[PDB]
Amino acid sequence: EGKIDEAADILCELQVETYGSMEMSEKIQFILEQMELSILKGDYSQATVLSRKILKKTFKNPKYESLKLEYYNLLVKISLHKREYLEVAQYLQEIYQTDAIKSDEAKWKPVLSHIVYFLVLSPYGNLQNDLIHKIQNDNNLKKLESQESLVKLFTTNELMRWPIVQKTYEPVLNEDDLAFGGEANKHHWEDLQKRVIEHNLRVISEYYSRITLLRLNELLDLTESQTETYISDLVNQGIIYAKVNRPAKIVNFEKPKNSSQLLNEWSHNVDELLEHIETIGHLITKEEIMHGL
Amino acid sequence: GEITFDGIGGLTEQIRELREVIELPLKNPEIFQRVGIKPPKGVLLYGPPGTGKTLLAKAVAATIGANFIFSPASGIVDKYIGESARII
Amino acid sequence: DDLKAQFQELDSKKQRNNGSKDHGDGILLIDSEIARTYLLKNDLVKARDLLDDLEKTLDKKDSIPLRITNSFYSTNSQYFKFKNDFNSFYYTSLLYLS
Amino acid sequence: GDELTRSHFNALYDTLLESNLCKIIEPFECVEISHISKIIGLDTQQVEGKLSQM
Repeated sequence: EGKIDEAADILCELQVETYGSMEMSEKIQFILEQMELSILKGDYSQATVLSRKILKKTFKNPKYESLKLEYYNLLVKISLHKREYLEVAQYLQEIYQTDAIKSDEAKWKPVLSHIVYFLVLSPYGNLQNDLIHKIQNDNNLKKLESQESLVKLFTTNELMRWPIVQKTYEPVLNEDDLAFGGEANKHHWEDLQKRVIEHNLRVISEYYSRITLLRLNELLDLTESQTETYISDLVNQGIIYAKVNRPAKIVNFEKPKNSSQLLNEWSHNVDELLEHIETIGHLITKEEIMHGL
Repeated sequence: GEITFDGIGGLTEQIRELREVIELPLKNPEIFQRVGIKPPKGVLLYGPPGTGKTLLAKAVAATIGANFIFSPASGIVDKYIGESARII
Repeated sequence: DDLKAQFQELDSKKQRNNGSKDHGDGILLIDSEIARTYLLKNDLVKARDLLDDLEKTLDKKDSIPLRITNSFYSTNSQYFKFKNDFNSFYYTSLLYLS
Repeated sequence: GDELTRSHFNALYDTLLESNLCKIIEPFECVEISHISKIIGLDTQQVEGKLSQM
């Protein structure tokens, strides 16, 4: 009949009154039913509370065939409205190593291509290096290696081919199928350019000592006002530490080192030389067998 | 086993009083957690003598089977130095 | 297929660690020959699927001589040859030559 | 519309101004004073007076 609020109001008072976690297959249905009505109602905060209660109960309980049906949608739908990509790759990776009866040996492999792409939209992470050594990522779909080849380009990024791909090839970028399904061209590209700019700015802080403002406009392909916009935002977030020098038209990316910090690494260098001397000391006697032969 | 639920008959109205404070929380403690009430700890038995108040203790020991401890009032009163406080 | 691993080859006989050098059994050698059978004939999709079980077996169980390593490097030498990556093929050929 | 709470926002004019300068000083020092007045939208003498106050 096209009634949203009328169906949610009768089930709203029940969600707390359902069960003491006695039933198994039945408890999964009622808790995940209100999450479908809350999303259609226009509020994702109501389904967030229910998501924390059902996750801790099923943590030690194995998921059957009638369970994982709704865990492929309601879990990743809440993070869509929140626009937080750090949690998107967490639920998609958690369903990998499970029993995986619904996970195909063919159709599910291209889904991993989106998971690797979702780490780009997120502020890096600890899950990037884990997908490099995966066996299924190096075979079958060639786009698995294409998104993986971009992972090795994080530190080496010159931004030469990045605007080329963004203007030409967008298989997983503006068109989603097996993960998000797609929304709009401006939704995925809003945070896309923000991360690609952040890819070079993180390398500069860890590599380049200082760069002129005229050179930053050639790489990032921005103007004078747009260049300092993304740079100043990363400083307030406690990520990139850089001192922009306007009169010299440069930016100082070298972090200041105190007198104690310079002498700190000097103590490690002295202890390091004693490690090499210790290594060479035991290699003389070891290699002496071949000399005295 | 000697006295059972059949020998304590006639107290049926007062027998369900103990089943709620003993049999109910031990068999299904989660019921009190759903409503939010706290499980009752102590239970007082009073009345005229000879009504079977002692038989309520023997009837539970021969049915539930849990380990029980009989604590008479005059058994813990042994005194040397602060002895009754230690026995409790 | 008539032999495979630990069917007809294993009754009273001990484990010589496949066929790498001199005498040996057919347990781990046939699994290595099948990996190179589809590698030099069919595509590389079915070749690596059975190659990972051979690589994990070598890392879990090995022997003193290098006879098994050279036979294992010979399988990977033909795997990276048909691919477009010459960096992994370069390091693979160094272990095979040694 | 409330005159009781109006005195608070009048005091926040200098507080939020000093808070807005925190976003301007994000690239540490070596910034142009004239470039600061263009972002905040105030006179040069008005900005130089507030910077010396902090």
